[PDB]
Amino acid sequence: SEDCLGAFSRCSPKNDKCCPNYKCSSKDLWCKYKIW
Repeated sequence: SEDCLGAFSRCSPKNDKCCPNYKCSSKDLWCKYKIW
């Protein structure tokens, strides 16, 4: 059982705790969708 964060959710660059396939930018300090 886990609870991840969605998109544009509050998060930090060091403690980035957002769902997978995402990214935490320090710019806005939120979650963003990223694909490699």
